[PDB]
Amino acid sequence: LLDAKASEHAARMTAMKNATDNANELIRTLTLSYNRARQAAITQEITEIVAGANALQ
Amino acid sequence: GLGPVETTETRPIESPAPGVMDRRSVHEPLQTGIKAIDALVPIGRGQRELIIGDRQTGKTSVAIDTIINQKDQNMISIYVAIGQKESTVRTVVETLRKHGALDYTIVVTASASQPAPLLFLAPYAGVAMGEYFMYKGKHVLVVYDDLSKQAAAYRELSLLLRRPPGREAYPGDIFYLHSRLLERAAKLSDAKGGGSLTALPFVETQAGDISAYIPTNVISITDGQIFLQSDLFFSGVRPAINAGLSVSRVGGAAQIKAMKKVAGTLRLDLAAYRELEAFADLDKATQAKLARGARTVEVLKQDLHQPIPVEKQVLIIYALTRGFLDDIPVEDVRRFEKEFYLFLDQNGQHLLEHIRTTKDLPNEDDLNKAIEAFKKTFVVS
Amino acid sequence: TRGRVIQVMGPVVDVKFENGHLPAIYNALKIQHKARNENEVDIDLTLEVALHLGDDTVRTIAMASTDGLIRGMEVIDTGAPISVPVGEVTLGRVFNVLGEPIDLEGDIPADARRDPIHRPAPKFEELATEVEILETGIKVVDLLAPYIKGGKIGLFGGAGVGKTVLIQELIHNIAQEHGGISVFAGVGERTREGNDLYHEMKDSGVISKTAMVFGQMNEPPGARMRVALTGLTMAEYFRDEQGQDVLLFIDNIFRFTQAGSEVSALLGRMPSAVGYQPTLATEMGQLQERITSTAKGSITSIQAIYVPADDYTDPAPATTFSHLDATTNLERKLAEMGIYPAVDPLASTSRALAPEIVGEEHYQVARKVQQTLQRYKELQDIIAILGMDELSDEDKLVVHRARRIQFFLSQNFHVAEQFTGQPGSYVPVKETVRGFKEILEGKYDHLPEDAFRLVGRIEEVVEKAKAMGV
Amino acid sequence: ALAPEIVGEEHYQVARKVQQTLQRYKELQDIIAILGMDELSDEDKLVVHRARRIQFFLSQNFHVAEQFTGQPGSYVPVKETVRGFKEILEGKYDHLPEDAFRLVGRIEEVVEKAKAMGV
Ligand SMILES: [Mg+2]
Repeated sequence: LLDAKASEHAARMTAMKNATDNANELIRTLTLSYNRARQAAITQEITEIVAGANALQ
Repeated sequence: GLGPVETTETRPIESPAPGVMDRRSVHEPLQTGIKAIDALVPIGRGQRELIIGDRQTGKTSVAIDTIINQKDQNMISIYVAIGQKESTVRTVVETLRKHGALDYTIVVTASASQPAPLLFLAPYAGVAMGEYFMYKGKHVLVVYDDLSKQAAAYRELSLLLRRPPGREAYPGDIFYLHSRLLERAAKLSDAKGGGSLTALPFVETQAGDISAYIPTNVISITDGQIFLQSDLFFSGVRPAINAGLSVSRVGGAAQIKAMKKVAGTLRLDLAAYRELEAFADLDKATQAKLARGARTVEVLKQDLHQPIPVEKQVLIIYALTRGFLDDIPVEDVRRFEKEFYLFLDQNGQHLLEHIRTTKDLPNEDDLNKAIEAFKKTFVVS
Repeated sequence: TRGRVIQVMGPVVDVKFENGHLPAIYNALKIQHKARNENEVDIDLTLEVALHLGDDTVRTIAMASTDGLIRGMEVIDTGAPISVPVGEVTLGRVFNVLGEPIDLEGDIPADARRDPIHRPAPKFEELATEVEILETGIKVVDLLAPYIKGGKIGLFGGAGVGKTVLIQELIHNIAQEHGGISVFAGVGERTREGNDLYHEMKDSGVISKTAMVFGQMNEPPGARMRVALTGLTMAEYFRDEQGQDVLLFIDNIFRFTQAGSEVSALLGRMPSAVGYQPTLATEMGQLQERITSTAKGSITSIQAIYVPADDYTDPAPATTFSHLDATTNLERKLAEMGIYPAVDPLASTSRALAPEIVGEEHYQVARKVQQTLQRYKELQDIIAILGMDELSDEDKLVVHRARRIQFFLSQNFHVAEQFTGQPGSYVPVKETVRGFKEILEGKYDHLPEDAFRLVGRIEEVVEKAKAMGV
Repeated sequence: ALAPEIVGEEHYQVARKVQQTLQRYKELQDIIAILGMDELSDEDKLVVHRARRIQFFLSQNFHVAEQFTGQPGSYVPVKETVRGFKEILEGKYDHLPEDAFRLVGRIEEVVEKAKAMGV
């Protein structure tokens, strides 16, 4: 039983380590997509503003 | 191609809406036949309820069921189709004619090949034809097949007339275009005559994003929403109504007493099931509650072109809300729903008649008794 | 003398006058025309001057629909801005943007007093040097989010939480205690809800101390953006002439700003960020600076704000949030459990909650209650649910007092007496501080929670528990 | 045309069940990505087990793609497709490797490919 308890705690620690690594990689890819969206939004907004301003003339 | 139309009176397309002093609070119900709508998101005569969703879901099926289910009542219907295939319009007209629904229906159409001005002016013509009956003492219902096509036609017209663009090239007054139209549906007072006009606009989203421009413009005009989702469409929930986000600001006052007494419990327990579902050892009551939720999810769904009279609705709702279904497995629930109604086809008819004539729940004990009898006559799979 | 119409492009008109006779900016002009044949319609229109374009031409915005206008019609200069009636004749009646009754009780006599719609804000030397607290009579407001004389409060909530009941209760309490009136302005909202509110106010009886102005979704952009000024000038008369303390309710301030943008592009102005008018903060400031607490009286305004798509970084909510002193949040969760009003105690904020304003005792009691509620919120969710219940000492007592304090924030209103026999109460602030302190100390720990429900002062609670068998 | 009165009643139920299992598998992708397959209930593991097989059996080998891969190409009538997916949904072929389902015409070819794989 004591051997079993030691094994249990070791397994839980290793599983948590793997889960944390996977979460970090997901964060990385999400940040890439976020930067793409940020640039697209800036471009579209400035294009709309200039297109509206050019209409008076 | 059936010959000319012999009319004598004309109405302006642009007219002002009734004022604050001309209206009355909404109290009468509009019966659609769909249990989810009639129970969780009630709709009353004189209201404006928005149906928003995606191209996959069957909004037009909801509209056609609602129009068909108005056979017994005294209501004229108007169907306005904006930017649709002419073939689909012909199929809709054929479906309407088969069910004998062209005794009280007018169809106004502007297909996708027509010039933009007609697509922009179609809803105003529909509501102007409705207002002729509204201002005499009659009740009208108007359906707008899509308003996001009227918006695009208006934007194209304004850009071609060389008017400054706005957000996403839409003109500045794109909220006014829809608010001015949807405010023409009202419930008149007794001095005005007592007529009404109900409106059911349709809106389509892209990838289920309701934070967009036009969906948010039209959400803040109507008295509630009916949100249909696609992830619930493929999970088996065929009406697909997301009761978490659907709402009805007139709700409660647009129901009969029998349904008022029973719908609150359904709302409460479905909300509890969906709230505690996310985290799903477990507590002894918890699993039971989950089962209850599942039963509700099984009892809300229904097939196409199967309208259920309100009496029967409330009946089954009651038979569910007090746990009488807990003795029958979930996969058999729908079968119960099929066999209960026919059991009332020859038994307990007086009950139904009472529910029809006093709009109130009958002697509860008797109902329970009948339920018990039916259960005695049911075979559990 | 008289001008003529040059262009008609939607809600914007152009008028040409004679040399040296141009009207000033913000003036009002009238078109009154009768059809000369069957190819014409009758016209009765009011316009407001916006710009001087040069060459004896002005650009104006219409207050109604422009259908039926013809290039060549004759326009008359009134000589002054829009003028609305003020005084005791406006109490219990309903008006529109131009100051005309839309009920059916008659017309205001032409020999009355009428005030213009546009005027400057009060000066620095004639404002209040001290912050004063407004006494509402509610218990949750007076403890966790006090109101300020001359301040601005943002009310957050929708359907199913009952904000009209809070509106009516505030009107009744203020009018009864401080002898003030109220003005309600509906700016670009639904007409159904306006009719509902009018009939509720008629039923309660608080109509005879209120003035109502309505400009809603069905109306052109010009009428929606000049209706809050009509209510404001109706309210300012009582502050400046009778020296009263007035309440001003605004149905949706956001719509105001929105309406402006809808005409900006048509006036010939380059767009700013997110397609808004370049003159946004100036307009909002020129509106919101006229409600203050002067040396005579004060105007305090409760404003309902709608955030588009719950995006708080939008220019309009971001601009209007810099004028607010407090926020009041109504929650459906507390309304389901039977707490009236449904004001959220952990989300309502105020800038007056400071020991230098209310006092040291008030601040300590309020902070103790807030931290007790926060402890309850944290503990009762992750613990005592999912089968992790436990009965630690000092955790029995914390939830015991927390439940006995959450139900003491509910109250019985006078306007709810038509559906319930309880007359209703007006609780001062010292009394509720004393009651909450006594509950916190555990003196009233030997009573059931049903005694703390729909009751005013703390002592009355005991009488309730006296009749409940405990 | 996916209506019960147009294509039949068996076809409609088979298609709806296949779509339901694919949607359920789609819902579980994130938690499999982060945690793994060891933190799931038995029903969820069964759902994944059948969903991978269905997703691989939706593929095919084409006549015009022969010059790329080499396989001659396949043609399947409707009734055979309905039968095969009905058998897959019933757990009849739950023991075969998940790779035997890729790029085949019918389900008898799945059986033959599994046989030639040493199982
Ligand atoms: Mg459709």
